[PDB]
Amino acid sequence: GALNNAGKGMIETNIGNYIQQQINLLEFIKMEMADVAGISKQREG
Amino acid sequence: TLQSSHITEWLFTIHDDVKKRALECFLETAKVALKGRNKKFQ
Repeated sequence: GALNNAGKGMIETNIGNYIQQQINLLEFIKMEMADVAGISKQREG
Repeated sequence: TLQSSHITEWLFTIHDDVKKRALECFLETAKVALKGRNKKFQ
């Protein structure tokens, strides 16, 4: 009876969470470079 | 906005130097044109 039921399947990959993780890491690394250089974000603008 | 103006002040500084030199080059050109029988300079 699953042939008249069970809905439609999805080839879903959770690549958005990976992308968000990479973006957050980029923000963290840029922040840490800013701090070590002694040049804050508020001090660039 | 001043702290951001610092980021581009180098472009502006080299631009200002180029402008000073171009005006000196124009001044020497005009000096040489003076001795060319042109009544505009009168």
